Amino acid sequence: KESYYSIGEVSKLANVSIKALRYYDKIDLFKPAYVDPDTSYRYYTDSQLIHLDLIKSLKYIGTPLEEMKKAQDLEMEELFAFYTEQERQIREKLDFLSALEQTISLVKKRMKRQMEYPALGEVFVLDEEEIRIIQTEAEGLGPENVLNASYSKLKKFIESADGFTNNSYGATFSFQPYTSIDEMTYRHIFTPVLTNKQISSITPDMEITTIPKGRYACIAYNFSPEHYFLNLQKLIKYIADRQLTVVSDVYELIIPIHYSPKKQEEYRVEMKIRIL
Amino acid sequence: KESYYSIGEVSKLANVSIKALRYYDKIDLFKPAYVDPDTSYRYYTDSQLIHLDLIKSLKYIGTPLEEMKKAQDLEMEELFAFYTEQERQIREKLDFLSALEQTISLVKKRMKRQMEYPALGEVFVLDEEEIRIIQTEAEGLGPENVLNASYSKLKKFIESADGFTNNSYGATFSFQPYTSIDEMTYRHIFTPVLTNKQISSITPDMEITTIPKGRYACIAYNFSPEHYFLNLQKLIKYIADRQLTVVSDVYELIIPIHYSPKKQEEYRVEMKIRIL
DNA sequence: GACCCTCCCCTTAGGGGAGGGTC
DNA sequence: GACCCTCCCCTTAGGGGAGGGTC
Ligand SMILES: Cc1cc(N)c2ccccc2n1
Ligand SMILES: Cc1cc(N)c2ccccc2n1
Repeated sequence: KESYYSIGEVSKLANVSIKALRYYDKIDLFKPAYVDPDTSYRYYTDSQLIHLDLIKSLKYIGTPLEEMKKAQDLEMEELFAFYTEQERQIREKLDFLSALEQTISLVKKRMKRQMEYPALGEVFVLDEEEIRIIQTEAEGLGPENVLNASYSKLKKFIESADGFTNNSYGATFSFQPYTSIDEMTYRHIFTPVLTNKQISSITPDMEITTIPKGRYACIAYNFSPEHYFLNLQKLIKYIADRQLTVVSDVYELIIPIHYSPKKQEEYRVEMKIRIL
Repeated sequence: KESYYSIGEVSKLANVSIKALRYYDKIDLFKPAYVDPDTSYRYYTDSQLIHLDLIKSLKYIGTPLEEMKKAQDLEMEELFAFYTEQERQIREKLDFLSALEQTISLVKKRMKRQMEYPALGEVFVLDEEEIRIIQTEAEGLGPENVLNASYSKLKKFIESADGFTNNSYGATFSFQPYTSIDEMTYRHIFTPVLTNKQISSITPDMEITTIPKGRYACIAYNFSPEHYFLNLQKLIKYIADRQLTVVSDVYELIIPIHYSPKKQEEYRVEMKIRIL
């Protein structure tokens, strides 16, 4: 009243950066009442300070500045609706996070399983919770020529639903007394889901289906072309010896141990199978 | 296996932009296995595709890329903890929104009151819910020289707690048969709070206190220097006529109607007072 | 001494464009 | 024809810096 405010003065009492203000001047969001054409100084009336209440608030909810310009104009009738807009926008940014917390929280649950694990190369027998998965016909792939490009479509579907990618790759094959590895080929190959959001439009060549709750003879180890077969052998034997009775395929699960493109690639296999 | 992937090829099956990949090459986050020194083409092995699982996932939770570099290196023991990091980070980005939804939702509740309001210039008598506020000693300000710079400290406190600014300015003064306006000066001046988050460190010269639930003779109108006094008059009269009995100060509340720096400034006053 | 000014280079994570050179 | 390349200008909302000119 009866004098102007310098930008310092405004900044201080309005709690807003000098550089901030200058920018708002620049974009024609908030201009000083008067610019000294001699010194180019910016001066501000007490009246206009009120405009900042909005600019501040709108900022704190993080609406864009170009958006604020369209905002300040409209009067209350509409300003309400606008807020109601933000309100919904929030509730969704909020539904999105609430998803993540769950996803991460489960993804974690699954790494712990990997780490805290009885012992390698031996055949543990244990009780497992069910695991939801997306499957597909193997169309004659084997461990010899399987290839993670082979997973692309499943991945496209998972990532659209989970936003995470599967951090394990699976296949299944019939339990036989296999005498070689070239003897074996996969039946239907698969990857775990984490989310219950619909797969947007599932084609009839994926299959949503599960690895069921039940008793599993399973062996787990780090990968090497050689050990792969030999550990499988341990398994076949373990059953035959104990005269156990299988009721599924063998489920095989490849998991990376690090994603560093610098250390030499290292994978952890798990091969499970259901028995009574 | 036994051939490379072109960037197109990778992009398609990994569902990631060609431009995206090129960038990851540029930052040394994800390099092609091999660059043709003749054509500068980028070629990729099937092996390395696995690195994208992380890069993709990490992206979807929106960790920075420079941060991803530090991530891929560490092995599971730590990768867990890292996630546990994100987990907490989310829960807070989430506590922040959950605040907003509430804040906006109440801020809205209060605009509706403004709009849906019985009638202007007349004296309505009504029942009011309590309103929490921050007060301060008026130190001799009147409607004549009051000035919204006068509000700066309260605002600094509110904005630190609510993140919104008060979109109304208040004062109180003693109920007298005032014969002029120069006769009047404010007692303790104030602004509404919306949040229950502590004011970080409140100085002993603010006061958290309320406008209490109770019966209010109140009049509301658009502002003009002139009407201000005259509407107040209506009020004093209304009481005196009905022989009512006041139990508070008059509470006065200035609210902007638009924040457009283009339309001429327009404010809505409300003056309330408590009676039995 | 304290305050304000106008350039000017920078920070994410790429998208959209030329304009060649190869599939 | 289809695919890939390397510059190059751009998008938020300013912060941090010169290097003058005024308080
Ligand atoms: C990515 C991947 C997935 C498999 N299931 C696999 C099996 C045997 C050997 C190499 C393999 N690679
Ligand atoms: C910002 C503001 C706040 C008030 N309470 C007020 C009172 C009378 C006249 C002008 C005023 N301006």
